[PDB]
Amino acid sequence: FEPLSDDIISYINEHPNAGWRAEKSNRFHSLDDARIQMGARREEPDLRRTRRPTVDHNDWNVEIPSSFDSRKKWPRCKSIATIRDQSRCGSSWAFGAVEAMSDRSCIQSGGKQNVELSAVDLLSCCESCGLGCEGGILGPAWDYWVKEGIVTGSSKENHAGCEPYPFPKCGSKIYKTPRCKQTCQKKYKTPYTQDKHRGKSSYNVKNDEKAIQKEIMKYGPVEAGFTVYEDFLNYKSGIYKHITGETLGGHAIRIIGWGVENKAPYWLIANSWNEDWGENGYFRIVRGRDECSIESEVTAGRIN
Repeated sequence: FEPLSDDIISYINEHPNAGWRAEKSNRFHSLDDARIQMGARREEPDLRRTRRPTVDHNDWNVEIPSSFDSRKKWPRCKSIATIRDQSRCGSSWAFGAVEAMSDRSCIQSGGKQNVELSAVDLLSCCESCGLGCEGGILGPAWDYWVKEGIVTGSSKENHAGCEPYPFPKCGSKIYKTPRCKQTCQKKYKTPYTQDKHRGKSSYNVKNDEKAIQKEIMKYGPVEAGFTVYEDFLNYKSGIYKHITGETLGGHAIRIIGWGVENKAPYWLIANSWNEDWGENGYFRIVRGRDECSIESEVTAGRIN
């Protein structure tokens, strides 16, 4: 099937037991449109393995609930329910990171901190993280948060904090990574170096369902990567699994919990294509099967 065609949509909607529903995309008009709006690549297996530890929470013998929603456990951390838009910049690697990091800053401090970390700062300033708007790597984003820190910064539309996103929420423009500045916006009086929020640790989470589950419910939303196939471009609702189409590359998102619908287990994930995309900004995807490698590259860290 041609991607984003009436025909691929029809195939999906007539497919027995797809588990999800396709709709004409309101964001992508070509394969090119979507290629630019992603931005994750697997970390080299050895480097990933040797740069930070791998947590499994084996030694924590807790009951895992059949469903969990970070928004429910920590309702007063507003960032958890905040959906961002990456624009036409392949920076989902940075977005996934700063989102979960903002979550955890609130969660792991009992709400004493409540902050929006600047996407542009991580994607512009992190050299070891990859190619900025041309795609990136999860692990080094978190190592960076620890070593260097990330400043405050809202969406373009909000104009808040040190470095708000310089690209607007959804033309044909292809955004080039901005140069790393170490200055805030004129109006934001707190100086850049002071404005740095640092993590105390970063780690891989074992490619293991239970391990990912324990990590989220205790420490908050995690970042993860997955492979996007052509059918994903027309996902609107339901529990995604790959049915047809080939790889378009990798994408990084934020897993905020999980559950089960009509006997089918899923992860609940915030995407970075604004609140009009998918299920009010979120999407669900098969859990426990390593679907599209969603469970392969989970990445996080803590502030204490």
